[PDB]
Amino acid sequence: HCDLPCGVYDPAQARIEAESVKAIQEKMAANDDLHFQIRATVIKEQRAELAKHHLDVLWSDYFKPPHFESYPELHTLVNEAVKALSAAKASTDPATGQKALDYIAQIDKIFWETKKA
Amino acid sequence: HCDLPCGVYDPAQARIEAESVKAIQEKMAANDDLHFQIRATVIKEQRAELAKHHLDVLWSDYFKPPHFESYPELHTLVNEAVKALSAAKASTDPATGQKALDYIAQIDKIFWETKKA
Amino acid sequence: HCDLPCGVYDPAQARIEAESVKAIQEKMAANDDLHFQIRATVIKEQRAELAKHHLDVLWSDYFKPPHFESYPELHTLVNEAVKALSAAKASTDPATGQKALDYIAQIDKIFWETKKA
Amino acid sequence: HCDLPCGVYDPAQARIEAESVKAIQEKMAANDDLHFQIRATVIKEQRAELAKHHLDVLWSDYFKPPHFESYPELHTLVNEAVKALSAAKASTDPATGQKALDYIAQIDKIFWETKKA
Amino acid sequence: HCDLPCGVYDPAQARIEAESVKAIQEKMAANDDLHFQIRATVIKEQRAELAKHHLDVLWSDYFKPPHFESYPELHTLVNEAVKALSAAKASTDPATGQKALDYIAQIDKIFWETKKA
Amino acid sequence: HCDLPCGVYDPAQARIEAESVKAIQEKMAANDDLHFQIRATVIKEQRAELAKHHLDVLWSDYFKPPHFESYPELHTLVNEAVKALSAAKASTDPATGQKALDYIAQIDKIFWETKKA
Ligand code: 3NI
Ligand code: 3NI
Ligand code: 3NI
Ligand code: 3NI
Ligand code: 3NI
Ligand code: 3NI
Repeated sequence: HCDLPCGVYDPAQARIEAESVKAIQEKMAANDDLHFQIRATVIKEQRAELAKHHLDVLWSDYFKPPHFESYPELHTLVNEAVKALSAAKASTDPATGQKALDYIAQIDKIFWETKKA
Repeated sequence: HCDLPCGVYDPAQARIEAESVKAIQEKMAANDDLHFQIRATVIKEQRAELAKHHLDVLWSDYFKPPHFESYPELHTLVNEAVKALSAAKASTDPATGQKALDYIAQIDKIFWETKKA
Repeated sequence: HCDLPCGVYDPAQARIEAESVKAIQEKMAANDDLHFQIRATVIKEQRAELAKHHLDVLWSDYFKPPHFESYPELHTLVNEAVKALSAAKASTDPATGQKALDYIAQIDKIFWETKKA
Repeated sequence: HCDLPCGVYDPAQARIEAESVKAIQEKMAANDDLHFQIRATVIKEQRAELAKHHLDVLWSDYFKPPHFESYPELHTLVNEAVKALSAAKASTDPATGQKALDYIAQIDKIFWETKKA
Repeated sequence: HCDLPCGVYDPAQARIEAESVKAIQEKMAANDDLHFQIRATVIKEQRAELAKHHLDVLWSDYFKPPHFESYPELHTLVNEAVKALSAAKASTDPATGQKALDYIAQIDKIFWETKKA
Repeated sequence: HCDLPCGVYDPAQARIEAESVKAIQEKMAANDDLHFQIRATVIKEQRAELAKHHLDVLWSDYFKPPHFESYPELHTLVNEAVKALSAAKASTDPATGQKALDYIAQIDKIFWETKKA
C-alpha cells in the first residue's frame, strides 16, 4: 500500500477511517456546542480525506488491469465510494457516513475475492 | 480540488510534478554519485506521489458520472496514468517519466473539453 | 522546486492555490450556513498555506542573488504576497484573495523574465 | 483515534504498517540493487513511523489510568513496541520487524481485553 | 528526535507549541467573532497535536529504560501531559493550556537532569 | 508562528532542526555503512526542510515592514540562511551544517532586538 510495492493491503484502513467519520456525525447530533461542532467538522474532514486516500491507493496500486475487467463495476464502485466520502465531509447526517461504509463493504468483498483467486 | 468544493481544478498540478519526476530521472542518468543518487531517489518518490494524488483528485472529485459516460475510456486512462507514475518511482529511466507525462497529456485534453462543454 | 535541485519551477503552483483561496471566499459570500462556513474556513486555511509555501520556495530556491540585484523590489514583493495570503486566511472578503493574486501576478512576470536572460 | 474523541480505535492500524515494515525487510534481503535498497529504506522508514504514531495514539488517547492500573506492564510494553519499530527502521533484518509485531500482538490482546470489561 | 538517531532533543519543541495553544485560548476570550473562533479552534487543534507529537518522541525515542528506572513516575507524567494537551484541544479555557505547560515543565526538568548525568 | 496569529515565535525552532542537520553530518563522516548513509541522507533532508520552513515563517509572518526597514540586510540574511540549508541537504560535510547555524544565529539576534523594541 506504500508503492514499493510491499504486497500488504487491507480495505480495513479505509474502513476504520470511514467508521470514525460516521461516529463523529453521530456525536455531532448530541452536542450543539459551537466549539465542539467546529472541532468535529475539522476532524471529520481529516478522517474522510484519509479514507479517500486509502481507497485511492487500492484503486491505483492494488487492483490491476485484469481486476477491472473481471469486475466491470469496480471503477464505478470505487469512484462512488470516494464521492460518498466527499458527501460525508459536507454533511452531519450519519446516513452519509453509512453510505460510504456500504460502498467500502462492496469493495472489501471484491478485494478478498481477488486475494483468494 | 480541495473538496469544499472550490470549483478550481487544473491538470497542471499533476503535470508539473510529473515534469519534476522526469527531470530528476535525467539528472540521475548524468551523476552516479552515491549521495546524489540517494537524494534524487528520495525526492523523485515524493514528487511522483504528489502527481498521483493530483490525478486521483481529478478522478474522484472533478470528473462526474456524465463525464465517464461520455468518455468510456476515462477510468482506465487515469488508472494507467497513476500506475505509470508508480513505475516511474521504481525507475531511473526518463522514458518512464515521459510515459506518465503522455498519459497526463491525454487526461489534460479530456479535462479541458469537459470545461468548454 | 523540490530542492534536489530538479530545475523545474512554475509560479502556477502558487497561483492555482491562491485562486482556490479566492474562489472559496466568493462561495462564502453566498452561504451563511454554519457548517459550510466552518468547512470553507478550514479548507481556505489549508490552500492559503500551500500558496505561501510555493512562494517561499520560489524565493528561497529559484531566485538567486543576481535576481535580487536586477529586481531590488523582489524581496519586498514576495514578502507582501505571502503576507497578503495570511490576510486572506483571516478574511472572507474576496478582495483579500484578489490582492494576493495581484502580487503573485507581479512575481510571475518577474519569474518569466528571469527565465529569458 | 482522532482525538475528538470519536471512540473508534483498533490496533490493526499499527499492525498493518508493521506488517509492511517486515515485508519490506524480507524483500530487501533478496534484492541487493542499489536503487531498490534506497526506495525500500525510504518507504520502510515511513511505514515504521506511521506504526509508531498509531501506537502512541493508543497509549496517549485510548488507554486511561484505570487501564495502566490493571496492566502495570502496559507503559513498558508500548514503549518497547515503539522502540522495536525504531530498531526496525535501522535494520534490514526481518527479525526486527517481527519483534515489533510480537509486541503489537500483546498490545492488541490487552486492547481487546479492555473492550470486554 | 528524528529517529536516525541524531542525538539531538529539546523539550522546548513541545513547550513552544504548548505556549501557542495557551496564547490562542487567551485570545479566544477577547474576540467572539465567528470566523476568528473557527480559525482559533482549527489552529489550536494543530499546535496541540504537534506538542503531543514532540512529547511522544521524547517518551519513545529519548527516554530509555535507565531513565524510567531512575524516574518511576515518568511514564505517568508524559501520559498525563499528552492527555492535558487533548483536554486543551477540547477547551477555550487558558487553564487547560496552562496545565499542559506545567507538565511539560516537569518533563523538561527531568530531561536536563538526565542530560547532565 | 501558526498564522492565527498567535504571537508566539522563536528562532529556536529553526536552530534545533539545524543542529540535528549538523549532528547527522558528523555521524555520516564516521560511519560509511551504506544503509546508514541512506537513512542519514533521508532524515537530514527532512530536518533541513523543517529548518527552512521555520525560517520562512519568521520571514513571512513574524518580521513586519518596519523590521525590514530597520534592518535592510534581513531579507538577504534569511535568504542566505535557507540557501545554506539547501546546501547542507546536498552535503555530508558538517561545515555546511555549521554555516547554516551561523546564519540562524545572526537572525536570532535581530529577532530578539525587534522583540525588545
Ligand atoms: Ni505498501
Ligand atoms: Ni478544491
Ligand atoms: Ni524541485
Ligand atoms: Ni478518533
Ligand atoms: Ni532526531
Ligand atoms: Ni503561531
